[PDB]
Amino acid sequence: AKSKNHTTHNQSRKWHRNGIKKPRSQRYESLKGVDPKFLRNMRFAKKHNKKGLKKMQANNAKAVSARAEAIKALVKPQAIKPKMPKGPKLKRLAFIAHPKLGKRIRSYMAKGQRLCQ
Amino acid sequence: TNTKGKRRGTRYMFSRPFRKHGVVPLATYMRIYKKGDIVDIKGMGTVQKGMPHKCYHGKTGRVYNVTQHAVGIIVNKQVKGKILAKRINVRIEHIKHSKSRDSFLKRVKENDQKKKEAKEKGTWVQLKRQPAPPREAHFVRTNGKEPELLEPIPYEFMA
Amino acid sequence: VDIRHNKDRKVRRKEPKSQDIYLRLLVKLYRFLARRTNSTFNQVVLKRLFMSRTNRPPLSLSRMIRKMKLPGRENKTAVVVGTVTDDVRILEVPKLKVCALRVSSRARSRILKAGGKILTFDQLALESPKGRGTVLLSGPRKGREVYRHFGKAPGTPHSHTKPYVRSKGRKFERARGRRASRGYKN
Amino acid sequence: VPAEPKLAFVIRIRGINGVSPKVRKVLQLLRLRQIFNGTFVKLNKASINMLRIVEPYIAWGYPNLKSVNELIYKRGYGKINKKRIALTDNSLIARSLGKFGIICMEDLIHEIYTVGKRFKEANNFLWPFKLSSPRGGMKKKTTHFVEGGDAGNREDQINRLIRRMN
Amino acid sequence: KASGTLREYKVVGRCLPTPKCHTPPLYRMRIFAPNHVVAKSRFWYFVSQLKKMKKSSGEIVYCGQVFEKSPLRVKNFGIWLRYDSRSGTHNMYREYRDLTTAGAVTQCYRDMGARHRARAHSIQIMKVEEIAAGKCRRPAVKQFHDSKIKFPLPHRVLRRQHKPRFTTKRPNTFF
RNA sequence: GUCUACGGCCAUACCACCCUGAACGCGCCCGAUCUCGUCUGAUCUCGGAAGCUAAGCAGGGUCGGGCCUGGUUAGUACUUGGAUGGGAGACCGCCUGGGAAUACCGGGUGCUGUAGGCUU
RNA sequence: AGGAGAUGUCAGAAAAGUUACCACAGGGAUAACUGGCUUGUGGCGGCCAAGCGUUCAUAGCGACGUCGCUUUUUGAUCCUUCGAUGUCGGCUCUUCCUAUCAUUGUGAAGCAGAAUUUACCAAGCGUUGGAUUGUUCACCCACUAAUAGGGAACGUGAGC
RNA sequence: ACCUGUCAAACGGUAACGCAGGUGUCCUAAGGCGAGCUCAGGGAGGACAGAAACCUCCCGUGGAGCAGAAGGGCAAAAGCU
RNA sequence: CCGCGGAGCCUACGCCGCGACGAGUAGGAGGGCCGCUGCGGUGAGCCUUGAAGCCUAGGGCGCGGGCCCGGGUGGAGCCGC
RNA sequence: UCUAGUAGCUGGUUCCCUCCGAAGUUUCCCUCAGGAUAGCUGGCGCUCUCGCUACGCAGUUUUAUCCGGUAAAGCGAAUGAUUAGAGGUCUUGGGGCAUCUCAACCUAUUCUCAAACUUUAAAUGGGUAAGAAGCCCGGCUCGCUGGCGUGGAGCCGGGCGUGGAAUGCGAGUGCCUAGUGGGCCACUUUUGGGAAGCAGAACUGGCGCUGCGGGAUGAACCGAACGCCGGGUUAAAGCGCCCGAUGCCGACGCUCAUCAGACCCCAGAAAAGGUGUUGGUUGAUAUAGACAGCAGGACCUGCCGAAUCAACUAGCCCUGA
RNA sequence: GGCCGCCCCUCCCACGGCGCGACCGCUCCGGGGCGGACUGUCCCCAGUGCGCCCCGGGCGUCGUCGCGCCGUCGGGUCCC
Repeated sequence: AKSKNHTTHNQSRKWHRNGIKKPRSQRYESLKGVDPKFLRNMRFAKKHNKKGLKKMQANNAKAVSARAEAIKALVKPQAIKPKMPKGPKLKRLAFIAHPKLGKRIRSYMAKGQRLCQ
Repeated sequence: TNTKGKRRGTRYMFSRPFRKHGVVPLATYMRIYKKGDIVDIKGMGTVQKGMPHKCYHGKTGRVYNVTQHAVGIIVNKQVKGKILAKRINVRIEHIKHSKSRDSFLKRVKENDQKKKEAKEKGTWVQLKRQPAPPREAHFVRTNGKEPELLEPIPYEFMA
Repeated sequence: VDIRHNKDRKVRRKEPKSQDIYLRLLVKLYRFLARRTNSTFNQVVLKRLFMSRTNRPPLSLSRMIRKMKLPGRENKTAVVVGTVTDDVRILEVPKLKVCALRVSSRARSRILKAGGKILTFDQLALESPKGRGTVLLSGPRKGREVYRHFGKAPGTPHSHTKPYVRSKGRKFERARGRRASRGYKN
Repeated sequence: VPAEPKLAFVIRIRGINGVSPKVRKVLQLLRLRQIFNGTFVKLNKASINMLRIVEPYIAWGYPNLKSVNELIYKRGYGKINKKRIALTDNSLIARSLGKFGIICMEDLIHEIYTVGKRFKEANNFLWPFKLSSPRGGMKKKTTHFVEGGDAGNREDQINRLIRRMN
Repeated sequence: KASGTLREYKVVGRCLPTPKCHTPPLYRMRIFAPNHVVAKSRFWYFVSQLKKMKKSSGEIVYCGQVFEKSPLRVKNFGIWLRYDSRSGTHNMYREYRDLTTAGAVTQCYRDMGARHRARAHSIQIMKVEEIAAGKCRRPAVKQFHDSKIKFPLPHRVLRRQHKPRFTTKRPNTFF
């Protein structure tokens, strides 16, 4: 006859089995609900963006020329090949142990360890 | 079961604070809310129009629409194991700017300027926050004064 | 201990469900290429050879011409793991090098009459073992009728999804719930 | 007053039956998914408050140089391509950790012990240690250490426990 | 807490320096604990209920064991303690004879458990000092202040049972 | 050092009573033809400039009430987590963290924005 | 296309009863016995001591309060049993309990004797014949040492 | 089928033939706007006048009112005219 | 090249290596050289020198579903892929 | 014969192994032994991601920043409830008799309270943020807004990687979808009831779906979760014998019961008592002489000549039983 | 070849301690002369703080700057 009325037992366990997923975020969101008078203007603003394309291109070209001049005014430096460190023994031994920068020094050291030559 | 009334159990959450009733201060109407900024929702019982539902009191969201007297907010609400982004219209009196966002925007500013100062000075500066590190080693001087000897006090049955 | 096992087995195709021996020979060929070559093109082709027919939609001739006319795509081979169909709404066909599993007879005639070349995937391996100079195209995967019925339910406010309807007319699911004059319209 | 320690070793001392959801979550963030699993934890206010949540479930303390040596040498395994690989040669360490400057078992021990930069990478490389049952038994698994039990922060006594489980 | 054979620890601590107070006072207690880990926890238990100082706002400046100065000299110890019974809390003064201060305190914990079913968590020991023979008050301790102490060992129970476990001779307990 | 017009925060600004207020101002004040409104030119509206700081207003005062703020209460009350702790129970102790509120005792008693004056 | 006439069992069938002559599918998801938890109520005890007892709180009682025990009352609940645990009482017969009416041995008294009351060890032994009532219960008549109280599936229907 | 306070363990949600209550209406204004006022109560006075008629001054943070129950809100208000 | 030669492999639906893991009602899915009856192909299959069926303290295989062989009985059909 | 009539109801429902694995809850229903619905499950995938010869996420913390009116506390603070004295007095007050005491009112205090009270106010909670979808420059568009070169939004170029807390982890997404929709137990919180192995809730864990070691036995307790095995070691619990393991020359005490006691849930006891014994607290006496005892006067003395008396408290044991 | 092993030495750095000065900030238990308020001992009285103004003392976590002296299985591929 009589039965249980209500419970939220085991409900939180069911929810977390697949996770309480936060809503997905998109870079662009819906314009649904924002002021209709505001929508009407924004569409008119987008509609006429084609006008002034000539002014945009001329201004962008001038900036590109200016930044090209700035790049030319600067010179990219060129580094030198790393040399054998002197002081720290660990730094010197890491340089010798480097497969690329240590190849020549290792050959000289190995040629020195040769016995009965 | 209980009722589904809209203001059930809002006896204290929509009441005005003690000795703070009366006219709404006018700077609350002068706060300016743009599209994209984060606002705290806190219903005020003095104004009965545009009142947020009780489930949004204490919630924080961001402005997506601005009207003459109200603001549309995208607020996260948990519903039986799923979180959904609700859109609600709340009059200006029931919202205020959220100071957590203001603090972060300041930290971005001091970070960018510290990068510029570091590059111009040829130095390296720490920009990531770090959790409270373990206390460093230090000396504690006694100053020729012995530590005071503490001792548990006897029990006394008061009134 | 203290782990979950409901997602341990990944559900994906490791072989074609087909018994077509010719597809099985191309799978044998591109299984070798995906292993012994660092090309990610050979890996993508191998996956699509396993895939079902609904996941290999036909590619229209018009759409391939659209995608092969984009800048920098000249003198490249259009690769389709699927069928190349003819579009009668296109009247001029340029010269194209297309590799596909299947090409419809009219599409093959139009491509060959234009001066183009049709290749199979075994000739594509011999010509471009790495997949160099190719455009990997695909047909519209959600461009079939079942996807008009999927998603938010029709009787739910902002849903534009097609109901399952036996016949189309004024007397078939148009009154109550689709109209403010009959109950409601959400 | 010496600097309060920067390194902790945490051993799960409880099973997986009837664990509260918050304690369960913190334990898998510490990678203690099994009983008598151990790991090194960098000590700061973020981690310490995490260890307070799981206090009845763990026995932790401050390892010494011998403890970090025996753990890494005797039952130290690497997480190489999502596999539990025994550290038999220094090449395994160099291939996964050599970009940070760790190329041998000595570098990894120095990295864990004198915790500094790249402790996150060196410690996460180590698979959570699978320690045996403590030889000689325990006092009381269900009670804190300062009450004659097992749980909580035994600050320097953790090395006695490591000698018996490793 | 629990017990083994307790040691004495001198634990000195203080509050962390604050802009309000750059040099907070140092506080010292004598704590009897099985190990130094329990000693520091016991220090924070007392100093928090006395001086409003919590562990999170303070630090342990020092914690070392206090060795017995005359471990080969027999002494009398007075213990001032307070303990919680099943109904009420009480103040007690007790005497013990021992060679070390820590051993006398361990005797007191055993004796409180034996005579009053008091557990260690319910006991607070507030004073332990060495008492001259003339200032002792309990007859159990005073009877050993006798320069010609002399007693036999009447009825010695055979403790080496089970060593033969089956013997022809019945044991003699006179000696 | 101050005031006026418009304000922001809405008592550290309020309330009771006493003292002082230079110069501008703010007022009290004089009057009812016009504008306007009343039982009543009291209020409101309008036209003034003989007098006065008595009042409002400003500043100060009071072992002042209130208000604000800090000690104390108090690591007390309460409380997250723990135990094959205690107790017949009621309830209580301990471990691990957080941690209040009266009475009682001190300190303070508006800050300020825009524009325009006086202190010549 | 927009209003209105209504469904209150209010997401909205058009709807009176009886069955002891009854039927079916089921239910121990659910009542009417025992049993089990509980003991309010019933019953039986204890503590304090305001008074009663000529005098005197406690020989014997015991107000105002308060702590228990029992399951021979009645409730409360619905755990077991509805493809069935035969149901009130009496008759017959055995055993058990003691919270003892008598009898054996005692202690106390407001115990002079007689009679009586209070308490202890104690259930070995005994606790009847009848009028009225279906009765348990009750009541009366008459003997008696006394005519105590109860349990055992509210013992006991393939025993009546 | 609905609403108020509480239960309900300071987000939200939360049961019982739980507790305390209300509803199937009422309003051309008690809807809307503007202006001007301040309410309950109390003290002290004034012919008949008295514990309660009306007039006047003073105090009054709302202790009144806002139609329905309750909670919230409200003072040159949302109250009265 | 004074030797003229050098194991196995790879039913690719195959073979090999490394690491972690293994409870289960209701329920879902996969594999089955598990089993039954009939049909199309195939085994130059088996069988009166003994088919099916039945019995078995025999020899065995497979985690298991089951299966193969020995022996006895039987007398005309039966099985593998 | 229609007829194998219908049944939300009872009974049954046939081979093996492998992998994954629930629900008794929400809303609607002449709905309460049933359904539809969401949730929980499985299957099929698919889109991507990292690495060798990171697209992002989280039953966690930290750092910032909001939200709240429960525990507590308060009533010489509001609303209600409420005890007792004190100091003054207008008294449409009364009584005993020029009156005087009471009552009333006021003022300053005081005792005790609130789920449907509150100035104050936790712990544990809940929300948001912790960057490349960012930051900073230059330009263009607008019919919206407008003193304005205004404002707001949009769009087009350019520059800046110290990747802007800790820890851990590979993620995202579509279709189809069975069973379930009687629950029950425990710590803590909590409503009704004297209470219940009673009825009803919150949170978490568990039993149901689950065996294993221990609690003698037992759905739920304690420990721990399971492929077939060998070695080693533990948990909870134990080690007289049943029965593996104290056959330790174990340590200190307490306790004798003519109903002794003997281990979470848990399976039986209270108020009140004891000159049983053991501790402890407070007070007091005693060299002029203690307490006893031997007697007198009637509280004092002489004789013995060093500890004693009282009240209370709490352990085991005993009465209550 | 280098380092360590015992003796005058030698420089720098780090930590701790002890003094010496200089500079800075708070404070009065302070002194001296300039204006405001206070007291039922107010004309002959007695106090209270406030501005410039320089001397005296203290503290500053034991502030900053240096200078010395003492200690260290101290550090500088074990300084020269």
